[PDB]
This record gives sequence, structure tokens and C-alpha cells, in this order.
Amino acid sequence: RCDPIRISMCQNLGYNVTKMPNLVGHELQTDAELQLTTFTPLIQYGCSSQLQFFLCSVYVPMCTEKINIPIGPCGGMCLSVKRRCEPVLKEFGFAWPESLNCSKFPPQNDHNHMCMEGPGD
Ligand SMILES: *[C@@H]1O[C@H](CO)[C@@H](O[C@@H]2O[C@H](CO)[C@@H](O)[C@H](O)[C@H]2NC(C)=O)[C@H](O)[C@H]1NC(C)=O
Ligand SMILES: *[C@@H]1O[C@H](CO)[C@@H](O)[C@H](O)[C@H]1NC(C)=O
Repeated sequence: RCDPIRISMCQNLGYNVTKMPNLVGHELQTDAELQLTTFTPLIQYGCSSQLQFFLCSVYVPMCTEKINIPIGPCGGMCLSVKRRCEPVLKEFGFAWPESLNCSKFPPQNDHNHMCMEGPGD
């Protein structure tokens, strides 16, 4: 039921299996890996120690046999990462993309919603 993560920048997270489609709409890991390259300057810059985990959690979200939904990031981590990384996008004339809008993620790991919050699987 769950597929291993083929994306190289996503291979050290604490989980290693996923299920497409991801939280951005890709059916294929390979398309997600291509789109991920857009962010490598940001990752290289080091605006947030959580950026890689956050992007991987969105582009290649955690799958488990016990759960029928992709498990993505919590809104809290998204807001934290946005706070640190959006300034870098903006100084270069870009913006925090709509597809990473922090509203589309659950606010906290509830018993009413599941999401990840740190580099914790
Ligand atoms: C981010 O996502 C949120 C949640 O969908 C958006 O909030 C809605 O935005 C639309 C478009 O203007 C409004 O019609 C709704 O009334 C908004 N809902 C709420 C609760 O604010 C938001 O527009 C998106 N963009 C940003 C930058 O936050
Ligand atoms: C995936 O990662 C976990 C983390 O400890 C490891 O125990 C498991 O053997 C790994 N499996 C694969 C297929 O990478």
C-alpha cells in the first residue's frame, strides 16, 4: 500500500515511504523531484533548518499502512518556515507560493487531524 521514496533530497527524514498524490497534486514522484529543484538555492542558503523536512513532507508526504491519508506538515511548522524563508524569496522578487499556503495544513497534531511537526516522523 505504501511506496518507497525515490527522491534523493528526501531520503534522510525519519520516514521513507510515501503515497502519491502529494499535497501539491503530483501523481508522480519524478515530477515532484523536478519541482523540488526550484527550492535548492533556498535550501543551500539555510534560511530554516526545517525547510527540507517541510518540503519533503509536502512533496513526498508520509504514508503508513494504518492510515488512509497522506500525512503532511502541521500548520505550525509551515508558519515557522514561511517566516524565515519568505523574506529570502521576496528580496529576490519572488513570493511564498500559494501551493505552500499555510492554511491548507492542519494547525496542530490533534486527535482531530494528523500531521507532522518537526523532523519527527
Ligand atoms: C491562503 O489560504 C487561505 C485559506 O483558503 C485563503 O483564505 C481565503 O481566501 C479567499 C480568497 O480571498 C477568501 O475568499 C476567503 O474568505 C479566505 N478565507 C479565510 C478564512 O481567510 C487565503 O486567501 C490564501 N492566501 C493567503 C495569502 O493567505
Ligand atoms: C526505512 O527507515 C527506517 C527507519 O529506522 C528503517 O528502520 C527501515 O529499515 C527503512 N526501510 C527502508 C526500505 O528504507
